[PDB]
Amino acid sequence: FGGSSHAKGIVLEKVGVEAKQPNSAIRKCVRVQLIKNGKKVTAFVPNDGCLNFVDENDEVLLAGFGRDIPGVRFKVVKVSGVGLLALWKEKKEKPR
Amino acid sequence: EFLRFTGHRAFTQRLVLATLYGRPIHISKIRSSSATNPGLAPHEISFLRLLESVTNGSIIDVSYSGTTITYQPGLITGTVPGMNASLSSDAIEHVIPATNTRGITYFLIPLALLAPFSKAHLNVRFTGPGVITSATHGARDLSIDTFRTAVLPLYGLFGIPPARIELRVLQRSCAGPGGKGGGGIVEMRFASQVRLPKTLHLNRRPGKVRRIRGVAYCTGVAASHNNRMITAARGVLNQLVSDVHIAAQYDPAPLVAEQKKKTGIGFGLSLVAETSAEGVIYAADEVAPPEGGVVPEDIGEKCAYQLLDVIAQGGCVMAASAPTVLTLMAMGSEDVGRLRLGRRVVSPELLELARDLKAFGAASWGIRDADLIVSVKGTGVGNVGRKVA
Amino acid sequence: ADGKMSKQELKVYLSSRPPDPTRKPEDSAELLA
Amino acid sequence: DYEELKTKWSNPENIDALRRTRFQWYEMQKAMLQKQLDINKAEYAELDEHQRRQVEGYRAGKYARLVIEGVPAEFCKNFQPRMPILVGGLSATEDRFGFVQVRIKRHRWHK
Amino acid sequence: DILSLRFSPDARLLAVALLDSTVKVFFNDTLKLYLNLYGHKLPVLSMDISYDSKLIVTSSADKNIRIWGLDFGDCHKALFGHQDSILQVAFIPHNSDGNGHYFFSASKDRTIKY
RNA sequence: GGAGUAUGGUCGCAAGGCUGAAAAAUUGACGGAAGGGCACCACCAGGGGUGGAGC
Repeated sequence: FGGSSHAKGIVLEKVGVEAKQPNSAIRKCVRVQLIKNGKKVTAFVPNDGCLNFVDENDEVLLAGFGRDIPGVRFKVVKVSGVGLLALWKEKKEKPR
Repeated sequence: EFLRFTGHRAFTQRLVLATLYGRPIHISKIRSSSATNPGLAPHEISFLRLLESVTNGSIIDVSYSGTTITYQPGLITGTVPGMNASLSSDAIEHVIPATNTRGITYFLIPLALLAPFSKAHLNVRFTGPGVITSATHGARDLSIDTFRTAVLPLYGLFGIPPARIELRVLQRSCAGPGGKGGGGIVEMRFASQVRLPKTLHLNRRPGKVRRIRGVAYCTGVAASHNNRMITAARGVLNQLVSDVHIAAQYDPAPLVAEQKKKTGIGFGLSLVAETSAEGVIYAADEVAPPEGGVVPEDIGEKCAYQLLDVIAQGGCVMAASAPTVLTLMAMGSEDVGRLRLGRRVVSPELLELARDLKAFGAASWGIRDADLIVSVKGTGVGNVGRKVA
Repeated sequence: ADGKMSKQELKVYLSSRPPDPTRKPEDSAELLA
Repeated sequence: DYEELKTKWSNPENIDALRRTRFQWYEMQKAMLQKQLDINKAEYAELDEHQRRQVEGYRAGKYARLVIEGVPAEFCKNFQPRMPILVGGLSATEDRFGFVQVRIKRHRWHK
Repeated sequence: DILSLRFSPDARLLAVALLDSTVKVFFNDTLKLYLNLYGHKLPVLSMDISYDSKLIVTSSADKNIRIWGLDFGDCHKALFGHQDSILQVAFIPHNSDGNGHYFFSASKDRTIKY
């Protein structure tokens, strides 16, 4: 995207919130809308229990995903100014 | 029991606003004057049954005389598979009895303006003997075609998108023997539940009425009836507009139970004039009398005269769809929305809606000149229950 | 009568979807192959 | 009704008169919000007794005196000026009771 | 060419019956087309309409008779009843005896039918 | 890049109501009389149930 390394976005809708199996990639993927350009791209939350911190209409930083749905390119790094792995590790509370 | 209303005027508007605001009402003295048939009407008690069916936790209580009801509303769930139906895609059945004189748009207009504020989808299926899909003489109800392509684009204006509305008829019917009866079944599927409707703005002049499209329907009569009606309506509107185009629709007959009978023999017409500017459409309808046998060219001339009347009269929205757009404007967010009504459009039903909103707790309306701009402050309620995932 | 509209205008008006307002053998090589 | 409309739209000069008289996504979103925030305060800036008093309520920022009727007397007997008074406005939905389904988690430092 | 026409017993509407296998029901005062009845494969030979003008029977050369309702002109029931082309039909005019919606039909197969 | 195989979308056709519920035959349709074959759903010779009381 763009010319930058990380993009910001709005979480439009957590697609695959009603998927059955817990660590499905359709369960982990989230449709976000990038601020700078306006397009809706899909991004992976790194973990299914870590999906619960991503709420609707939250400013979300996302980066590339460099390594079950092959081709979803982005991963959610920060949510509302706090790092998502820190939220998952219970280091910080999310400012809303 | 708390809030108190009187009279049988705007009964469905009072119950629907009570459901949407959550304010318990008590409507007294329904038919005090009528000694022959006092109490609730059959279409009114069937609307009470439908309201109980689609809501949840609502308690409705009709008195012994039938002339006073009280109503403590609950949440509009819709068709959830644990409480209302068995599957989430299953249509909730509603039967309305044979002694029903009002059209089915009398049930559909409150349900369609109560449906974007629900929790799950709404999948109501109106069957039974008394389901007339036509216009009535009655209280001059809209037809299904008039209702659909005249008022569901207003939800499209508000941001409840008509990509997900599915109103489909499976049989069509007029009244039949007298005003009572019907037979034609419908199903309405609202799958577009919004949090808060957008505060829209109808302010620019809807000047050039570009085209007229319409529907002429015949159930139980010959199919040359709609052709004669189209020639009459075109003979009136060809003085004014080059493109009037009216679809012809024909159904054989609907059968009701007594051993089944064929009922609902009639024919009618429904014109919709589309203005080139925005979502501004003027509609008019006319149906044959259910015992009379009048000329189809008389009916076509009558509906064309009513359409030219509404085109002459209306500011932006006609008075048939003005209560729906005004109560959705009141349900929107806490900003002002500006509608452009004509001075001839203002009606006692619209005025009674204003009185009911002021009694319920919505803000008043600001009326200024431009036809007059009415400006409504939203109350910011929206829908109460929705699973924020 | 000229009321017969078109298949496209029938598709927008008489369908179940309500109309939204926001729309307006040359050569021998090929012959042998 | 019907015959009156028949005469009023059978007069052809009336018909001809009516035929004459009728026939940077972030900054864009924030600008649409500011456009709505100008459309109100442009739309209820037209009358005092009707709009500024009854339509738009009692606008924010203005000092105001409230009269609350029906307060229990234990509040006036145990009123201390230290613990302050916060008056909040309930919505139409905030006075109804029912089963709230919530998403809860214990705190990190709660034992 | 008009094969058969009949009036109404209350002199309100007229009904001609053409060679084009169709029936045109007109108004009596001014001759404007009230409606037209179709659906006959062969030209209509005769017709008779009821004493209160709520029914028309229409006898054709395609070996059947039709019953129309004369409000909206819906065919009540097409009833194939003769082995040859039915010449004529007639209602009994008086409902003083309680049977005014009965009618006779006479055909080329040497039969009358009540 | 070529060749196959799938998967999900998008579009076009299908998708316009002389209309309103309950034939074929030179080969076909149905019989009758006579004569055969078979049958513990037939005759003949016996045997055994069920059916009376209770579960």
